Amino acid sequence: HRYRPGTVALREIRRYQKSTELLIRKLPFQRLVREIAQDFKTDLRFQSSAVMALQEACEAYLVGLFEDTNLCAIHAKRVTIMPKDIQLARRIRGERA
Amino acid sequence: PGTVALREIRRYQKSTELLIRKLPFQRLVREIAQDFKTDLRFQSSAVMALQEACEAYLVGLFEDTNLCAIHAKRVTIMPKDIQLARRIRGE
Amino acid sequence: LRDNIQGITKPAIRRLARRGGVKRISGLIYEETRGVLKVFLENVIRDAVTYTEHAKRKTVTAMDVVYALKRQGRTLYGFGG
Amino acid sequence: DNIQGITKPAIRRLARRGGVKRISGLIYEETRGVLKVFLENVIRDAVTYTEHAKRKTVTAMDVVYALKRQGRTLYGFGG
Amino acid sequence: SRKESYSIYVYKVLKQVHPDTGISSKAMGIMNSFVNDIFERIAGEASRLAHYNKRSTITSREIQTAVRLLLPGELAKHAVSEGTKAVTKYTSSK
Amino acid sequence: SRKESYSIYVYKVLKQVHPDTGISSKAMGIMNSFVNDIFERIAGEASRLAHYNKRSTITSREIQTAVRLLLPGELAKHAVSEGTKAVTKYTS
Amino acid sequence: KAVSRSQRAGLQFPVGRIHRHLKSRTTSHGRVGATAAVYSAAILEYLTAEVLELAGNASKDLKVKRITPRHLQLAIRGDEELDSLIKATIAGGGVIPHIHKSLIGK
Amino acid sequence: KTKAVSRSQRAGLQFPVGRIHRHLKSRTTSHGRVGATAAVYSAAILEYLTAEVLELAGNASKDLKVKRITPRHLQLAIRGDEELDSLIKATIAGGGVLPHIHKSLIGK
DNA sequence: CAATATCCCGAGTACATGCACAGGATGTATATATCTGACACGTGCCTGGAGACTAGGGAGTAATCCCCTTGGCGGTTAAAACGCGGGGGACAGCGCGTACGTGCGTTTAAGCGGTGCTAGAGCTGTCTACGACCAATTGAGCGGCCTCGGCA
DNA sequence: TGCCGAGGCCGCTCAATTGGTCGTAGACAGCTCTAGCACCGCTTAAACGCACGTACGCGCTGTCCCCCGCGTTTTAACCGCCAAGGGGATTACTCCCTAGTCTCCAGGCACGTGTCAGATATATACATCCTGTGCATGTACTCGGGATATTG
Repeated sequence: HRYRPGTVALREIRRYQKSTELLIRKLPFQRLVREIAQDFKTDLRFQSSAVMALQEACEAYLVGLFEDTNLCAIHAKRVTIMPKDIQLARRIRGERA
Repeated sequence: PGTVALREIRRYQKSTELLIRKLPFQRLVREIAQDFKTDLRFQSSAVMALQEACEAYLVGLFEDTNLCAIHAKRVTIMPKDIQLARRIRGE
Repeated sequence: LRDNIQGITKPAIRRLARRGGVKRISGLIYEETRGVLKVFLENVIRDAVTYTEHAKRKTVTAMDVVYALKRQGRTLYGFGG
Repeated sequence: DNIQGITKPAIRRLARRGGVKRISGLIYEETRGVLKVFLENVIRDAVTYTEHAKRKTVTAMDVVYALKRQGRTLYGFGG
Repeated sequence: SRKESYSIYVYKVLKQVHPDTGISSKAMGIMNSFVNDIFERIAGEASRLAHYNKRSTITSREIQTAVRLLLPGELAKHAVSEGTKAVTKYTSSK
Repeated sequence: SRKESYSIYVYKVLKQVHPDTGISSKAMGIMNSFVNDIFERIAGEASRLAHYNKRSTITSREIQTAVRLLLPGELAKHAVSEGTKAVTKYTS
Repeated sequence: KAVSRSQRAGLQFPVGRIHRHLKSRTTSHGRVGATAAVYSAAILEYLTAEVLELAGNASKDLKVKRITPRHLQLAIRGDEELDSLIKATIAGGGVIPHIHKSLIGK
Repeated sequence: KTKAVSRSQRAGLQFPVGRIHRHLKSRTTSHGRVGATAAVYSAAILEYLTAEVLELAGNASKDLKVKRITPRHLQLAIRGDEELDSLIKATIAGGGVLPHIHKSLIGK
């Protein structure tokens, strides 16, 4: 027994679109915000709840960018997302060009 | 063939005139305000300041709409492109 | 007033389109674009009339429409403010 | 490098919440680009509000005010 | 040291509209923040109608105009009614 | 009664950088709008900065921060390097 | 015996803590007393639309105590609102389910 | 009584330090506008009217005309990479548009 | 039809609510004060309306070929599942910084007195820029010269 | 052998762009306002900012063990190209409506000044609404076992 390609992708939508939990691991994202910070002011410290408000804002941005990206792929007859889709969505919202 | 339509682009991207007829646009703005209050009077510069902002919105939307038609491998713009450009923009 | 949105005549929409950099315009763009322009006018002239009503004026003035635009992220330079 | 710890399956989860079925293998290294620039733009402001007040730890209020400035408000941590 | 929040008033309103119900400590953070945000929009925007007309004093008729710029659709038509009732009760007792 | 505008200082600054050149009246209204838009954005951000830190005054630093938020790039480090000339000369 | 101005308006929210708040956002000039009674009751009245529309949610899930996966799953579902709060993410709130009609099996 | 020397000339600036101080006080500000903070603000206003006029006459020259009509703003304010970020919100009335045909719509 | 999966129901419980309590700091009262702005009243700009004319533009039609769309294809690049690997997530001690208190004194505001920076003028009065006309050049296709390949 | 049609090179001449020269009409820039209202200088009292001290919260850093991410590889269905078929988007043209200009004529009402009372600020005294704290017990959770739903 083995499902059809497609079956498990739609199973995952109905899962991660019902939970509200955080999707990136804590420590790997905590390392990233420190490295981006020390380029602007050396020997910072972060409050434990500051990095959470970064993460909860990032995930909510990424998830919104994908939701607006899929709209492009669907319009362009595909179902697969590809870089050329993100570059369109992100240009109409005025972020990058 | 297909060249005179392209010759118009090079014309209207050089001139900075207003492109909608003035009186027809002015009478539309008087119509749309009546359902907010009866018997406004419009200052002659207010009607101009609407037109200058409208044309600059419409032409920004056609710039952002064309990008969608290119994405679908087309040339021709279609309402489904305007709809996309407004939905993704957040109107 | 009668039906004055029809006064945004088809050629004028083509001029706006031509400025924006588009080659070929399907015949359904005309009736869609009037729909977009009428929705924009409503949402700005409503604010402009509320700025007017606050000041007890009857005449709508250029600063009222400029303040109306300024709050929607659509600032206009050219008429002051 | 620390940005590669935004692992491939994590991008898939984020994408799955957003509703996409099938993901080109080019989207992983491209998406990291948009996350890396987004963090860059709010940490500049958060460290600016920090340096203003002479303290040298970034607080939750600093990242709240940075996010508020750029039109990406969050209710959660202190409005 | 001590901090002021709308934490008690939202609970007091909750018990007016769903008597059996309560609200999490994680959810209070949100409500308190929504209340701050709408307050700061109304108060911050009300200053500008005072500049545009060159008036000194913030006044009911001014706030009434702020909560028909900042509120959409039918939501505005209800808030404008509700606040008018509140003023009419206050000014009948002083 | 008098109406007041920045129209003369933009003209004075034009003759600083292009001594032959001029402005049409319609193209003056643009500068006379732009220059007061950037006034308001600095005043508004400097005001909030004082409030967040529960100060009453607005010293130089309450503005240098508002410029270092509000300007996008090289313009921030230039404008900060330009304004610190002005106050350094003034305080002599 | 002191009264409270909240009772004269008929409001649950603090009419005199507002007023003192507005008096700190005010150019260099004062604020009419009849502003606090139309400032409040146009902040209450969003509560009893933000809370209140959770009738359609908390009670429907057979669970007591409003929590952050609600408000979301409502404030971004009713649509006279939404416009008031577009500018805000809800922490720990997730998103409403969808799936677009071309991704589901045909 | 030793004449007067305007705060502009003391600072080294062509923008009006006095006028701006009286504008900042009675803006939506808190109750104490220090005088050194109207000099670090005439400066970081005049600096744009250099950095944005400098390049604009820089293009009126190229079209071989003396007086800077309105489109010559647009062709800088929405062409320099930093100005395009500072002025996102601005429509320049009668300013026209920056000319461009999409590279895929030209034939051959 | 078989199988993996989601759905559903009851047990046992580590913890977060919703309450009661002490008490403190700010909302409220009672009285005095002054200046903002509501109300009345002109003067004057200009928003509006109706006429006539010229001519730019829009409307409607006819012919056509450019494009959009559907179908069928050969291939690579993803999804699924398994097996294996490393690194996230759960645990006490130091001392560095945010936070609060006390104090000095830098500096802004408020009143007053004097005059020059600045803004409504004139119809200024030139002199840029706007139409209006002109000449060169490139570009392309068609109508005239000369050698050769396939056919009698 | 031969024959003689098909094929490969040079000027005419119409149509875009580009750069060039003329001339008549507003709209910039320069004075003179000059009258005038704000910036400036000189007193002063006082609010608030800046800078020590030091108390103790909480952010950084070292220790152990599981989920999760990494690596494989088969194969399936999707992205991709391409070729063909229809009609709808364009083009060119004639007839037509009405935008644009100038012109006269009225009267709404924007605009600014003059009065004076209604309104809110500020003080002092004071009492009761809210904050921080410590507390029992009910809700919402995590788990295990079986029923229903749905995929292949």
